[PDB]
Amino acid sequence: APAGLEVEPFPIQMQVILVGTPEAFEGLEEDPAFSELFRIRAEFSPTLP
Amino acid sequence: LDPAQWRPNLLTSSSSGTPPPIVYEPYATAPRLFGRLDYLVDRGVWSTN
Repeated sequence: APAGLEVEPFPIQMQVILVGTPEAFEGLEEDPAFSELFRIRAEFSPTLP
Repeated sequence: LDPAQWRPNLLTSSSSGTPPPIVYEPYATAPRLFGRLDYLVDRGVWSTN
């Protein structure tokens, strides 16, 4: 494309509920920005009583 | 004489001075820091001004 569009920043009103297998987050928790953004770890117990 | 090639290109304007221009640029890539030089296509010919 010769010339794009300068899209302005947008305040985000959504909330992101990621879903992932724990080793998929083992490679994604290295960022301190991940800890700052996603603060609620909803972890599913692999075994029920 | 090309009208596009001789025109002062507005970059910004200061209706202010309190506060001073505070430009937080977290995505400091070269196009986002120094600006873009977009082109116009004239029959497959790249042109700029």
